[PDB]
Amino acid sequence: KQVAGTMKLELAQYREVAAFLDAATQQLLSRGVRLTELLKQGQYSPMAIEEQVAVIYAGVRGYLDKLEPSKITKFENAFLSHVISQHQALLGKIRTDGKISEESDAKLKEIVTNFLAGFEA
Amino acid sequence: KQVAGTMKLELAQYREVAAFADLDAATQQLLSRGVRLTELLKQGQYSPMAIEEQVAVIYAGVRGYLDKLEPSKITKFENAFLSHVISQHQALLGKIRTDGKISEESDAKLKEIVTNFLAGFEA
Amino acid sequence: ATLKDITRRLKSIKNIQKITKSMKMVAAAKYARAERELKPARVYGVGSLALYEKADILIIGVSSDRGLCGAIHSSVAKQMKSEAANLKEVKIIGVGDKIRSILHTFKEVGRRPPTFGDASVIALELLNEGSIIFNRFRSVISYKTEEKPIFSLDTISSAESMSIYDDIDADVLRNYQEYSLANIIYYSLK
Amino acid sequence: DPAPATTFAHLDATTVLSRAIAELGIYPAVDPLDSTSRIMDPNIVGSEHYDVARGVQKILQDYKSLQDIIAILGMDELSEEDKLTVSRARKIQRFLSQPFQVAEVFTGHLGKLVPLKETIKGFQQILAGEYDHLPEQAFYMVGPIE
Amino acid sequence: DPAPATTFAHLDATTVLSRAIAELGIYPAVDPLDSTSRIMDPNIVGSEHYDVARGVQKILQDYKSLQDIIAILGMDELSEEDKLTVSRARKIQRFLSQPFQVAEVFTGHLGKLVPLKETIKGFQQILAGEYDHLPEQAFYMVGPIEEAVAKADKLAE
Amino acid sequence: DPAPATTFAHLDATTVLSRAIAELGIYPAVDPLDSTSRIMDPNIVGSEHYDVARGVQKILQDYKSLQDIIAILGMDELSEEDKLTVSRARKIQRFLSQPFQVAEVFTGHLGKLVPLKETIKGFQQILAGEYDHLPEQAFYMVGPIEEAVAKADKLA
Amino acid sequence: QMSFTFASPTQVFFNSANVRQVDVPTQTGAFGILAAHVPTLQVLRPGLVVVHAEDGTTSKYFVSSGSVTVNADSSVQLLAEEAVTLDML
Amino acid sequence: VAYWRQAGLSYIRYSQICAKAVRDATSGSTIKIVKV
Repeated sequence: KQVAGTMKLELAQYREVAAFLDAATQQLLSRGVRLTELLKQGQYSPMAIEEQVAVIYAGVRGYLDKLEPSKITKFENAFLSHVISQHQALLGKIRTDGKISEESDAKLKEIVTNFLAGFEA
Repeated sequence: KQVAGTMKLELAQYREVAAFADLDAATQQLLSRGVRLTELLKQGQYSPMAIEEQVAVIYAGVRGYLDKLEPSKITKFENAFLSHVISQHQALLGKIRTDGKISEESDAKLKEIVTNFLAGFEA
Repeated sequence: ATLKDITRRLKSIKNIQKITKSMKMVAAAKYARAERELKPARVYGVGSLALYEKADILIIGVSSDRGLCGAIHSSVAKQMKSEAANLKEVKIIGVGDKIRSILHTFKEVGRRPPTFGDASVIALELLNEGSIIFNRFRSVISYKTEEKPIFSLDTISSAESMSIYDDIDADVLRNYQEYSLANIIYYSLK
Repeated sequence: DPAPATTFAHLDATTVLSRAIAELGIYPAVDPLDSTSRIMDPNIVGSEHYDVARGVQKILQDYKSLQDIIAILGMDELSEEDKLTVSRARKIQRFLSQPFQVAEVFTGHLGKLVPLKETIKGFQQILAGEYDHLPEQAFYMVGPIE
Repeated sequence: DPAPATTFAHLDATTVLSRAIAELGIYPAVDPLDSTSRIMDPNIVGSEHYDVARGVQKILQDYKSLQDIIAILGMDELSEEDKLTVSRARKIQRFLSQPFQVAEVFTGHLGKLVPLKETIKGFQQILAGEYDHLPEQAFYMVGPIEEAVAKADKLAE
Repeated sequence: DPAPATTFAHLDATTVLSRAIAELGIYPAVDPLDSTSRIMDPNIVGSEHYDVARGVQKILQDYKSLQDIIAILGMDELSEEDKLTVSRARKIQRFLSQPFQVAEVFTGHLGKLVPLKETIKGFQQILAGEYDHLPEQAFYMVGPIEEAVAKADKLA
Repeated sequence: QMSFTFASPTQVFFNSANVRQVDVPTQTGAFGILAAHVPTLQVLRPGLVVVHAEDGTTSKYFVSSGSVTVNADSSVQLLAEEAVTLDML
Repeated sequence: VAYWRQAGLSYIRYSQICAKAVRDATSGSTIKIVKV
């Protein structure tokens, strides 16, 4: 409910200025296009709710704003495999805490920023 | 068939490209040809043509001999050219009609007829 | 005339409209500014043309590279072709790829607001009788393509009427022309 | 369509809600530029109320124009004047928002019932600027101006 | 129409033909954005085949969405990326046409049969930009991609 | 509609009036690209009448075709030669207008009867470029071509 | 009376103003134009400009380059590429 | 003759430099050359 609300609003704000300039609307476009890629999904792999959240989180907190949009699907797949393997504990708490704690926030930023730099290597 | 073989698809592609269109050289040549074949397929009423005569007219356009002629002069060229072939080259026309084909020889013959007549007409 | 087709066409023209309307707003804006930067530049430019008003003495078209401003680049093109025809030996320039396009140089015009710095580059390029064609702003709803003479010929500028002018060396003058040549280009751009 | 077309012959007023407004977070999601009354005029509601209302549509339809330029050219090409119409307007936008008693089960926040008096007043001000320094929050999802 | 709308549920693959495509001389007149198959799945035909086919659909759908702005604001008003969508989509449209053996009485061209790997490769190469230099008419009515490179040479006189 | 549509076959000449044209103030409000006659043949009306009528129809259809593509972006983006199809077609459309004796109350213009040879000359001249310098408005609501010229002077 | 006109490509300090005298930095010396000087032409030098007002206390300006023109009619035009008042240097 | 002439420089070029110097104590150049 927390990250969906943010995404709802940023997508609405994206729709309003789309198909197009000031930096503020460069950012609104850059975010919308990225949230759009994140909503893509292949068949036959429904996801657990914490996994969905970890993913939406990467986008609404801006961690993917500088990644080329065409690489987001590959990013999300590798990022998800990585967090499911090495970070089961973070997934537990996202699932459990009932709302993104200060801890998960710090942890997610750490995993994301560094996984992404590797991924762009 | 020797002269009309691929003209239908060519004309349909020409129309699409005319509407869509620093055009590249192939696009330009496609436009120059289609605009000219379009004039050549205009025809008035009540004077249906013998097949060998239709062949001789279309030859002129599909072998590239009218590509530099101004498009508004095509119909007048065609009318003058046909009178000339009918009047002085009956044999050639009879051969295309009778062989039902354009022989190697009929083709060399038409080529000089067209180019020389065209230079005159353009004078 | 099928619901679907009509429907598609309805949303798309709706985009176009949103887009063209904003583009209008930008133009107005850039025009708002341009209008200002022109008050002073016209003083500076007229002022530089004074010597020829007071003393009786190449085709250069000026527009830009972009836009849907249609009658803008056409008028300059119109008046440029007219001249080249009515004339002896010609060597030309257009400021804006658009001039090059409309005819067959310079580019990066109109996109952002022009400056003396741009003018100096054209002048400089040209040094390594002329006329300069551009649109004189009257109204938001009107402009006119004037031609301004470029006597810049240093040679031409050595004539009787200038006998009244005190100092003047053949080369204190060469510098004066060069500079004036750059003010008339700057003025056209603005 | 025949159904709304027949129905309209019997209406004296309308209340038009909008998804684009709901999605950008304002509830109730009323479009202030598309609701009317077969009878809203100074003779009826009285100059005061009237003027407060009508003064709010001009600001809104004025802020709407400046939207393109703000997004495209940047919220800076605005003249000190126009720049004023924007902050007043955005402020009026949110003062139009309202927390509903029946909405408590959703947002968890308290609801407010606002008297015509307290409503007409608070909107009359804005123009003034008694709140220019006042940020756009003591305005979003509140009841009375205070 | 009720007859064809009811037939769709009985099929595993569909090839939908269109008069608007036929009219341009593109044969076979297959609408590439309305022809479907139950086995068009990466786990069945493999990810390369699957990815190229979806990239062909995407560029054709993006070109279709721009056509009515090009026609009104002109190509110059388009971004450079939008310009590549255009030239490449228009080449891909022609490369999907093909001379059929049973259609020689109609095209004046010899028929062609193109192996699955050559089809995949030709389209992957166009999408990748390998032929941004060749004219559009080179991809029209041919078989394999080598045939378009040769037609481009022919046309260049 | 089945009624007007079935009537077409019973005719030798059809004059089709259009509301759109009437709303542009062109009277009689005849659609010049939907009015036909079985007698419009060069062996009947002679080759000059026939060639001028075909040239007028070609220029008006060419213009109609440009309109469709200018719908949004006006004539600026248009190309000078097409600019010439437009200006001529616009003059021809107005010269097709004409004040009728029975309509003087609505046009506030005396009625005019134009002889056949003069109708041909005037359209022949416009198509030849002889009046590319006159304003459009001058060809509106007059009789013969000499009246357009006068009205042009009057407009100055 | 002489009509003075001083400006840069961006700013205009004087437009046809009745000034008593003006001092300019030239390639050859630095001279004061008088409401009645013989016609001369000159190109500027980085230096100082002084405009003697109709009412004493004279205003100063700094110029990098440009031109100066004095006409038989008492009209004077001073045009500098860059022109800033010492106040901002 | 000045020093900079004889050295190839012109006057516009000269003003260019002095103008700029006053500044350091407008002036863009977006323009681009298309020589062919």
